[PDB]
Amino acid sequence: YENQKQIANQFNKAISQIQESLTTTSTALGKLQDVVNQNAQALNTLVKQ
Amino acid sequence: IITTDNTFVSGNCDVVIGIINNTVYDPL
Amino acid sequence: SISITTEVMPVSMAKTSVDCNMYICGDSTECANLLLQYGSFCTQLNRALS
Ligand SMILES: *[C@@H]1O[C@H](CO)[C@@H](O)[C@H](O)[C@H]1NC(C)=O
Ligand SMILES: *[C@@H]1O[C@H](CO)[C@@H](O)[C@H](O)[C@H]1NC(C)=O
Repeated sequence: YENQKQIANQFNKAISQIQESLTTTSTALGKLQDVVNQNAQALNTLVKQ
Repeated sequence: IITTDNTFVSGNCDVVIGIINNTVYDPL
Repeated sequence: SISITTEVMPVSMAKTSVDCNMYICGDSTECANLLLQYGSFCTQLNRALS
């Protein structure tokens, strides 16, 4: 309660930094990309056979 | 009942937002 | 009392790699010609072990 405004400002700045970090070309979502990439290579090999 | 047993004291009643005025019983 | 006990857990296992043409055919060129008819089997097995 005595430090409510500091905590509010730190929360807002952390949310903003997450927002820019997702914007500026991140590979942090790469774990969701592999689930797409591993399946497409599985179906390209079936068609090649 | 609000008593000194189940409350604890810290600071002044300026920085807290939403603070009120009420009596506190002292068990003596 | 103070008791000290042991838990034993596996984390990893041995890596390995297989040469598909060397296992199946060896140094033969005639065998290497006939292995091409079966498709892309060696690339898949190497990719999986990798
Ligand atoms: C609660 O919110 C109302 C409306 O925003 C405001 O008038 C009031 O002062 C607030 N009370 C406290 C304790 O913050
Ligand atoms: C609590 O008492 C003080 C004493 O003067 C007064 O200034 C303040 O306005 C009171 N608070 C409320 C919410 O009435």
